[PDB]
Amino acid sequence: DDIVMTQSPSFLSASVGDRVTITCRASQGIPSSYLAWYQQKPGKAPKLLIYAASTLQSGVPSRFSGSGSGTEFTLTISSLQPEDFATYYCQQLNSYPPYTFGQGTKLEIKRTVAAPSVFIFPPSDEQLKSGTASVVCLLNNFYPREAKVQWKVDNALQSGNSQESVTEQDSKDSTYSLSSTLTLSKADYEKHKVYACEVTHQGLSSPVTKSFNRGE
Amino acid sequence: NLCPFDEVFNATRFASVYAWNRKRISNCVADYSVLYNLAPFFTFKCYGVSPTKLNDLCFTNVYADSFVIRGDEVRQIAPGQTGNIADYNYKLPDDFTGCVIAWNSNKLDSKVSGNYNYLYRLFRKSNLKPFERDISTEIYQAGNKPCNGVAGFNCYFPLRSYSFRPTYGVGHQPYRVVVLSFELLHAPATVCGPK
Amino acid sequence: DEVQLVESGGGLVQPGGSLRLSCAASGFIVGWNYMSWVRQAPGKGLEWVSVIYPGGSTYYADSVKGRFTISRHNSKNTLYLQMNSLRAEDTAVYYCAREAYGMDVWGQGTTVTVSSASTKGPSVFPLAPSSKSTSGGTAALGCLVKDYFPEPVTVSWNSGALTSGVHTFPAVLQSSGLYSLSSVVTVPSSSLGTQTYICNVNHKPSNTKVDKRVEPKS
Repeated sequence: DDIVMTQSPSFLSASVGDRVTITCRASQGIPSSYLAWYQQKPGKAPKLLIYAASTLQSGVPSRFSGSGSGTEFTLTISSLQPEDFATYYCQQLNSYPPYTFGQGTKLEIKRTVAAPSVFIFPPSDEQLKSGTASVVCLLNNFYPREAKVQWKVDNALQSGNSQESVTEQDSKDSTYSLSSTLTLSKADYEKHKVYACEVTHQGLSSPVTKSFNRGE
Repeated sequence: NLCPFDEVFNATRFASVYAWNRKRISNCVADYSVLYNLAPFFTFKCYGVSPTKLNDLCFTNVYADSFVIRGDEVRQIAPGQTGNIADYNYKLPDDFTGCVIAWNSNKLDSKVSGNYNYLYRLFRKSNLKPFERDISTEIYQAGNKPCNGVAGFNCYFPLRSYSFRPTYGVGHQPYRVVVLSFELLHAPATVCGPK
Repeated sequence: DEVQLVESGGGLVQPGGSLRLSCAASGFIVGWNYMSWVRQAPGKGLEWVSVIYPGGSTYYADSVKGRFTISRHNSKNTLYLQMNSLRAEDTAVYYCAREAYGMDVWGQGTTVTVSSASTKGPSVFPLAPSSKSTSGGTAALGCLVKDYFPEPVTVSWNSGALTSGVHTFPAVLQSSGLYSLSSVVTVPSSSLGTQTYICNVNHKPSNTKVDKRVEPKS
């Protein structure tokens, strides 16, 4: 079909001074001249690191290096610097469009495991009078980012009625925080009694459940 | 006698598309029934004439242009097309009357270590007129300031290599192309088929 | 001749509208180069939109086919992308780039938001410190900032006196087309009676400034 580029891994945590390799895999064998590697930091435009899959763009530090041919190409930082923590996209510029990109690899900071501090919040009475109910579960200051939040309402696993958000890695302790909001109508909210969010994370030996009952 | 079709079709060395080869053909009998070599991906399409009963017509002259492109680019060798090869390497007229014959040559032009001998033109300021041949290698001036024959920022070599390896996808495998152009003027018809 | 691309023209439109982005270049000449438009949707990756060759030929992504037109004015040395029949999925930051050996010159980016939603100020609801027991002496409170459009909003705490322990989460785009955000802060439990906590929320487009005080419930 099309020429698809797949980046492994999507997320990767390293420490300053580490050797880092990001892999870009193409759906079909392509000329090595096609590949370019780009670096992008939040709020800023992408920066060209490597083209021709191996040739170093001018002004780029020598620690960056690209290699590969066929269906597998890699980009490497010999000694990872604090300024190198960003997102890296691989690209193919071939003789006839479309120009296809990889999904990008986010490079984050490596720290010790930290379980989240879990909180739940019943909807405010202010909101309940507006006719909608927002139940908020907060997972605070955890590492690594991978965590699962399970909403249960009267022990019924809730699906499709919740969105969640994660912060950027903390500047000071390099942790993540997660906020999850379960949204119901006031009518539906009053139809049930027990509301709970169950948190699974590496730092917790068991899932942790925080809950309240409608009506204290 | 017979037209030297094997001289240009079964030829050993083909040309880079930017330097596409032209073989003028006159004063011979043309057998078209032999142009099917049963190569892997045989393309044979004509414009202004039917491929059958082609040994039935006569022309004043016939031009055989030959080159090598990448497998995807065989679509560009056609009237009214835009792209890499059509714009800057080989342009067919909108009223082209002839035939285009292409075939996969992964077995000939691909080396596992990669073949960079074949070239194509990447940089050009304007489109080619039909049947134009640009063989210039002057450094492309993409900026306001002159290059003076030095590659660099805003200064690029106008050609790039094809990088043919056997394991690449068919889209990127080398293809050998011959375009036969049928010229007929108010002059004796020197190229004929039987009858 | 400090090489750069400067982009403009992006903004807010309802679906079906038109918008003409421009990208003025210095350092090279746009009519002589391969020029590309690439967009990136929020929280997503880079997507190629369109390209114009030095010789003239233009190519577009399947997604924009028949709706977008790339062009350039040589005298002003400017690239242009005209967008017609705009849709919500076109919402992205749009960059222009020059491509010779990879794309080496990238513009700043201009933001396109396409939405049928009206500009609405947020409603700020409190997330009270837990009615039930504590986690050893640390409590968490916050503000839910619901049903606003468009981005951005600013959340400070106690008019700025409270900075540490604060987390303002990235907004989620609800299925209603509006944004919902959450700003939490962790405090000593002991302060829950004597210390007063207010979240200050500002939405520039809706001209909204709301201070909501968060207190223990009942």
